[PDB]
Order: sequence, then structure tokens, then C-alpha cells
Amino acid sequence: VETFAFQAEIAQLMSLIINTFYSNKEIFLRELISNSSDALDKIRYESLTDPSKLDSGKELHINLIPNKQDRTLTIVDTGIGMTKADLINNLGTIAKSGTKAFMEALQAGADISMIGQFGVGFYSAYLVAEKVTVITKHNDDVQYAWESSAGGSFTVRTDTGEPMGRGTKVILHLKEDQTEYLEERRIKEIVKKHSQFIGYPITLFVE
Ligand SMILES: CC1(C)CNc2cc(O)c(C(=O)N3Cc4ccccc4C3)cc21
Repeated sequence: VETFAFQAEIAQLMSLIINTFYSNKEIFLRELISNSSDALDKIRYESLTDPSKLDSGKELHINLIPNKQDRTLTIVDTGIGMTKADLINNLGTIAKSGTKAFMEALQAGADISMIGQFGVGFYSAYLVAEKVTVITKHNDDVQYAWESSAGGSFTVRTDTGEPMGRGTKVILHLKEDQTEYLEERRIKEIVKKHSQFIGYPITLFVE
């Protein structure tokens, strides 16, 4: 288990997201789906000239899995996935150019929905989740598990769970008062409202 500190302003942004009430929390789902769509675009374009890229699975899709028993909302895609370096670099350690400006915008009264435009939309997951687990599988690399309950740090380890083929799975352990995101019609309506033009199938697993 390797522990990493978040870059100074990303940690500050996570603290702001967790400790300030924002009304429009539902946008976390749009942000997560948009990352899945970009990872799906990446593998799709690479596969055009190299069919071996899809040896790990040909279907390009997004699955949404609410689980009321464990209080988790899981977002699974079959995108390009992340290597160990992609995970540590892109999920917290390296500075994002828009972090400082986004924190100043929020302080000046900007809506939380603006997050994606500043390139830090992943962190909107902390609007609804007390803990976030990201399992990822990239071609020619092993399966990794990234995890953080915020507080300034995250962990990376080799994943020993169920193999995923290729892609990324985001497991959101929802805050006690954020259980509306486990309801089938509430998930369906946030998808129609914010992610209707995403070019990939988005399937909801009704429990
Ligand atoms: C964790 C989070 C940022 C939120 N949710 C996801 C979902 C993901 O599939 C991925 C992912 O695997 N990648 C790799 C890649 C390559 C090019 C462009 C974008 C991305 C994001 C990442 C994320």
C-alpha cells in the first residue's frame, strides 16, 4: 500500500467541496460520466488503426450500479483505463492549472456546476461521497485500486478484486444524507438532464 499526499491546492479544493454546502450536487454524476466518455474516446480512436487494442473487450459503454445495502453508487466504463503512473499523476499528485482560479470563483459565488470547465470535475464526487474508490485496468498493465476519504492523502495498491478486462470503475460510498443517488428514477433523471448527449450507452442496473 503506497500513500500519497494530494498536491497543496487539490487538497484545499477537496476541503472546500466537503465543508461548504452547495445546492446543485447532482452535477457530480455528469462530471464522472464525462471522464468515462473521454477515456472511451481514447481507446475508440486507438482501436481504429490497431484492433489488438480491443483484445480486452470490444464494447464501449458506461454502467451505473446503485447498491442500497452497501450505500454505494458505482460508475463502470470500458474506456482505456489508467496505468499506475496515470493513476498517481492524474488523480492527485500533479497540480491542475485551473484549481486556484476555481477556488477563487467558488469564493466569489460561482455555482459548483462550473467545476468541469476548470478541469477539476473529478473532485465533485466529494459533494456526495465520504470515500471514493477508483479501480482501473489499462492494456499491458495490472489492475490498481486508488482510494481516498480526503483528509489530505490517498492510497494506491495492486487490486486483488474481480478482474475488469479494461476500463475504470468509480465506487462512491455515499454520505448518509446523499442516498437519493441510489434511487433508480433520480439517477435516470440526472442522466437525462445532464448527460443526454454522451455518445456511449449509459445503462442503469436496477436492483
Ligand atoms: C477517476 C476519474 C477521473 C473519474 N471517473 C473516471 C473514469 C475513467 O474512465 C477514467 C480513466 O480511466 N481515464 C483515462 C483517460 C484517458 C484519456 C482521457 C481521459 C481519461 C480518464 C478516469 C476517471
